[PDB]
Order: sequence, then C-alpha cells, then structure tokens
Amino acid sequence: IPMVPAEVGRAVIDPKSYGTWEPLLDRFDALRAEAPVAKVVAPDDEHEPFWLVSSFDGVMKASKDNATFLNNPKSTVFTLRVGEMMAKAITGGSPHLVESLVQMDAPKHPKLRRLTQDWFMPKNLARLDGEIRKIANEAIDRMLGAGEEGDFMALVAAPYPLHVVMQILGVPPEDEPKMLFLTQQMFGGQISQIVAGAVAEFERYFAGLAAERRRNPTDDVATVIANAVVDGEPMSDRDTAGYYIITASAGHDTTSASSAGAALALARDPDLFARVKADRNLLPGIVEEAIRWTTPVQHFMRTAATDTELCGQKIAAGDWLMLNYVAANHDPAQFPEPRKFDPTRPANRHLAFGAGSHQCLGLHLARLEMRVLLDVLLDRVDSLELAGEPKRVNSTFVGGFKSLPMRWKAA
Ligand code: HEM
Repeated sequence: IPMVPAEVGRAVIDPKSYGTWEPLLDRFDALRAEAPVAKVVAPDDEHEPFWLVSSFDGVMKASKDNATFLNNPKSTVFTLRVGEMMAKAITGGSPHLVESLVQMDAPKHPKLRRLTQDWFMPKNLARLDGEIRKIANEAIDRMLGAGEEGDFMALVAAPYPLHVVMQILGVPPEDEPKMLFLTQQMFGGQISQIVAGAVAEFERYFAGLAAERRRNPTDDVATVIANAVVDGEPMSDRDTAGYYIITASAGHDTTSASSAGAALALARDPDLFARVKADRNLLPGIVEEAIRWTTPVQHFMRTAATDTELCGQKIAAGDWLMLNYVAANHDPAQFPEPRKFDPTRPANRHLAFGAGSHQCLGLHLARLEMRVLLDVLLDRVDSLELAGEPKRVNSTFVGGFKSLPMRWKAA
C-alpha cells in the first residue's frame, strides 16, 4: 500500500489548495510519477481513507470500468466525516443529498441517462443557437453597460450559464434567486432540518414545473424529463425533481468556470485575442483548452465493487477512491507543457468531462454555450485585459473564479 506523503494528503483535501492551484499542481507532478494510485489517510481521521488517482491513465481506466468502480455506495464527492453525517441526517441515511443520475449505477443509471441522451446531441442542440445567442448578448450588454471596467465573473461568467440552464428547464426568470440558492448554497463549495425542508421545497417546485411540461410539451429538456417513461411507467416526483436539480447544478458553476478561464486566457494573450477576433474558426480549440486548463470539476469519487487492480495497484472491495481530474488534465504523459494554455491541442482528449458511462451529458451544450458567448464578446470588444488579480474559488469539488477584474474598449 503506497501512501501519499503527509503534506500532499493534507493539501489534496483542502479547498484553499484549489484556490492557490500552482502549489497543488507541483505536488501532483511529484506524486503521479512515484505513485499514481496512493492511499490518503488523515492523521486524525477527519475523513474516511481513499485512493488518490493522479495520472491520466489511472483516471481514464478507473472512469471506463463502471462495473468495478461504482458511484452509488459512497458519497460521489469527497467530504469530511462531519459532512457525511450531516448528509445522512438530512436524507435519513443516504450519503447523497439528492439522488440523481450521477449518484446511480447500473441497471437504473443507463435507463435514466438514455432519457435525455438524444436531446444532448450536437444535432439537437444546434436548434438552441438563437436562444443561447440571445442570452449571450444580454450578458455582454451587462458587461458593456458597466463602463470600461468591472468584474467579468459578476457581470458575465457567473449568471450567463445559469440563465441558459433556466431557459432549457423552463424556469421562469423571476425564480433566478431560488436557482442560485440551489446551485450556490444547497450544492456548491438543526441546520439539517432547514436543508431537509429546502430539498423538499425544490422537489415540490420541480414536480409542478414538470406537470406543466406534460400539458404543454416544448422543444426543451424539461419536456424530455417531464414526459419520460421508464419501465412502462412515469418517473417518480423524486426522480423527476432529481433530474431538474442535476441539470441545473451540473450545468451552472462548471460552465461559469470554463467561460471565465477562456476570457482570462484571451485577456492575458492579446495576440491570440486578435487572431480569434479575425477568425472565429479558432474558437473551438480555445473553448476545449479552456475546459482542460480550468478543469471546472476537480474530482469525482468511486467505490470499488470488488477486489481489483488499478495501474497494477491492488484495490480492495469497498475501497473509496478519488479520481482527480485536475491531476489527470495536467499529466505530461498526455499534455506537452501541461501548464500552458494551448488552443492547438486536439478535441476530445482531456478528462474534464470524465469518460465511461457517466461521461458528462452536457459536454456539447457546455462547449456550445462557451463558443456562442465568446463569439458575442469578440464582436463587441476591441480590446480586453486584466485590471487586477484573478482569484480562484476555494473548493474541492467544482472550482472556478471568485473574481476576475478586467478592462475593455467597446467595438
Ligand atoms: C465545462 C462544463 C462542464 C464540465 C467540466 C462538466 C463535467 C462533468 C463530469 C466530470 C461529469 C462526470 C463524468 C464521469 O463521472 O465520468 C459530469 C456529469 C454530468 N453532467 Fe457535466 N460538466 C459540465 C457541464 C455540464 C452542463 C452544461 C450540463 C447540462 C446542462 C451537464 C450535465 C451533466 C449531467 C446530467 C451529468 C451526469 C451524467 C451521468 O451521471 O450519467 N454538465 N459533468
């Protein structure tokens, strides 16, 4: 049993390691080369032990072997023992606050996933070009309305993807502060009874939204969810609400982070800014690299179903494991100069969307949201730059930017 070095075991679980970023990257360089599958054990037992998987190859094999590496038995995100208890008191014994797609395994998982799979294809999403473009123009309206200076997060990256996800879920605009509470507080990085209450309110709320989409079906994803048939029957209100909830929470901060990372890289490299300004076909490479370079979803966990080996390391039945995508996406085995923001890297070769049977349902939509936003930005600004220091959020699960002060000149 290889052990992670003590300092690294402390760092990998610390939200501030992700805000800081660089030192953690260095610790992954040293760890991944010596022991890409290594045990993290807390000296005073504040969390259950887990295997840190730190190489691209480890995360890739772990991700693809969904029969061996399960999402349901244990919390799907790293948590300290206290958070796990809190979750179980809130739900009456499950570690999953809400139990949605990402927390399920076969046979239930693929049945529910398959429901929206067609809707999430590029083909179908291309029908939302206009609706997204309208929300991007609204985002850039706010940017330019602020003057020649302001916080890119507050103005553009934070609200925009949430507006897009409200639009595809049929959430009315006046319910925006409820959705933000949902993605910023309920999820995001006797209080048990208020969270239990709030969960139940969201479920009742989404059950009603789904009722309306059964009466008045539309082209959006809420309609697909609401009208689903599983095993000859409709989905329960719990599952139906679970589907709305995951779409919104998987869809928001993640796309905020990569949108932000893309604007950051454009702001810091004005020669690249000018080239994509003149040739928008450069945009897909930039989008893809912003997702890799930011790695908005920083880890997911798994539980081993059975005794197995990963990278020749023995893993015992019921072992908890962290698939660390930050570590995976900065592996020099796959990425030359892993640190550099490089838009010339090829598509569909990073692990920011994971791989295997849970691979991100929304990855085409995410990419599309970013491409559209950036196209709009590029038409409407002649010049962009940083006006202060970019700050990362301190969180272990979904990361991103707290603050992104910039300065620009309106085209
Ligand atoms: C840059 C933006 C995004 C990133 C980095 C990202 C990342 C991920 C990752 C790593 C997973 C788990 C994959 C695995 O376990 O192998 C996932 C799952 C998922 N994502 Fe995305 N995501 C993003 C955007 C979105 C968007 C915009 C939506 C929809 C609006 C979405 C919907 C989902 C859903 C429903 C799942 C669960 C899939 C399943 O369990 O089968 N995601 N995402």
